[PDB]
Amino acid sequence: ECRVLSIQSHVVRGYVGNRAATFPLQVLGFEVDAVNSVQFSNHTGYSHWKGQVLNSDELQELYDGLKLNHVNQYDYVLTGYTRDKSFLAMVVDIVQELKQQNPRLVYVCDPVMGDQRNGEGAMYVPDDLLPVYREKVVPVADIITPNQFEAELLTGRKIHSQEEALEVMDMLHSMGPDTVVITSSNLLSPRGSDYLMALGSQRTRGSVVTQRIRMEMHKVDAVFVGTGDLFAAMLLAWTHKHPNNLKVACEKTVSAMHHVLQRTIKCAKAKSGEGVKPSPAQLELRMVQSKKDIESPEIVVQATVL
Amino acid sequence: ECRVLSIQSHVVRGYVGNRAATFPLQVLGFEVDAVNSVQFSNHTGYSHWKGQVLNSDELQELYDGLKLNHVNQYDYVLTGYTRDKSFLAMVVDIVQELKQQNPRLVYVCDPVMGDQRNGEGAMYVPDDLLPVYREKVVPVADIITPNQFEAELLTGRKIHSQEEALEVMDMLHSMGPDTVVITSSNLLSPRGSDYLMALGSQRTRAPDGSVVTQRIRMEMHKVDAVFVGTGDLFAAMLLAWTHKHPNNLKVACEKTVSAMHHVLQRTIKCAKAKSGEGVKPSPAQLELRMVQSKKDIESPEIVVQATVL
Repeated sequence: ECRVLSIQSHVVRGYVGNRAATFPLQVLGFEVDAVNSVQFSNHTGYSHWKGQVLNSDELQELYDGLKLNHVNQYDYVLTGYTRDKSFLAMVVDIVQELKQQNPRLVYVCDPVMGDQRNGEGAMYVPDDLLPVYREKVVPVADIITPNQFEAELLTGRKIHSQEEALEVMDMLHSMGPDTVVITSSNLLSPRGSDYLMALGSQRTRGSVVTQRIRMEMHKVDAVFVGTGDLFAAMLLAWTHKHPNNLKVACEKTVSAMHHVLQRTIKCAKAKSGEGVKPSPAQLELRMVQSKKDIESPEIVVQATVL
Repeated sequence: ECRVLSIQSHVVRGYVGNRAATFPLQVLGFEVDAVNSVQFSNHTGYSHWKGQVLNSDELQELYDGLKLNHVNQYDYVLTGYTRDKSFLAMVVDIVQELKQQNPRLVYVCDPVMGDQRNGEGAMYVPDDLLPVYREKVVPVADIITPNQFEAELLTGRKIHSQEEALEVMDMLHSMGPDTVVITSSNLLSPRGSDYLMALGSQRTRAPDGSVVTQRIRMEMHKVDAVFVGTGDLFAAMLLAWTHKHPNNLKVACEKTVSAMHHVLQRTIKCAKAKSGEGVKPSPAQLELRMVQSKKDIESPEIVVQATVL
């Protein structure tokens, strides 16, 4: 039995934050405890949204409830989008304390910054969260999934090539996490300009061996919300099943991603009128219908070892 | 695609309310939209619990959000434990508006009253709720799943035998719902004292004005332990199986109750193993083994037969 504490947004309709992470982890066999950092009607890709936010004091009370009952034993912690630095600082305190009674606990973190759509009713992540991610979060995180933009902010460097990316990833390793994945970048894939390139690095174990990989997936003709949340949740699951093989973990995670996205776009175009661009409501991830692909994804991508 | 609006409690750890209802419906293939009426660390069966509650205004804000985006189209609405009358009344306004939008919408309601353990940090359900359930909720509900106590309160009549239970179910049908399932009762089952007896009734009105009523009885062997969230899990699976078997309450209930049996057997086996020999499992150890029961929820092997009355 593996127990995950996931602290992310909750939307009534659709998939983002905890909605995008819970179902996948459950069908894969993980026990998921979900703290909903906010509760909104839907994500920010729609024209309207309403809801309420949970403050750091409220998050503390919920955790204390678990502590008072002596049920605060976790194997994993999972976090993502946050637009509140005080909330984030509270998350760090909770993780450190959890790692105290279980030094084997793995903290998976997606350090979201910028203007990514989300389920917390925000248009942007405050610039002041950067120092908190750099100095408090990353140092205690074991697996991080920054996109290029985020990897550059965290290291103060700019990536202009594949070589600089590996250097940036090494710096991230020195900051703390043994597994780093740059989920997307603007690096032109040598396979074509329509493929999105992803890079992965894993320090295993006197000399620590580093396993580096690169992957490429063809872009999809649409804008989706919650894909970063789904990606991190499935990577958690597969790295747990393949602890020393980042290659297989990523191939399964990226393949699953492909199956869900393809089914989603196909359904969206079928529900929209002819020659009409699908709306955000029509583009919600087809989560429930992709159950089998999530459980056992047909491999459609091959990672090359660098 | 069948879309369900489920308005129930949320707990960080464990299974009760929306936590007990969501996963099962999703694995059965339903699109579940979940409004969390509260958010607590765990259910009220533990010695401690902390959390926040939503008032009726906050429920209205969330629904207005769906309405403003024109995505307030549902096939089902599902509610359970509710501790405040204002919230319950708001739920009724929502159901009525959605039924205007879709006349085929089915409202599944578990009218929890009394002192049932919950995820809403309540010790008891206020009496001021009974009037609302009788006059506002039940009349717009299509499927209701009260226990014996709740059926008696709703109709104002006590049940002393199987026959009276059927009369009470007929009274509930007259109040509104075409499908009524009394989930548990204090009635002595033919099979033996170690069996739990549940009764179901589905009323269908024919074109010529005649009425056909399917009445069934089900007996499940008891499990010696106190579980929480079983009523929520029951209502959610009943919703899925009646959808697949719209005119066959017998098959819908056999599948639902059978799935319950598989989930509870796996749960009690794991609880006893964790507590050790001679020690009674604690509420933390008795949390439903939801995730591990995926296959049994998806296609439960039939272990109980409904007797047609």
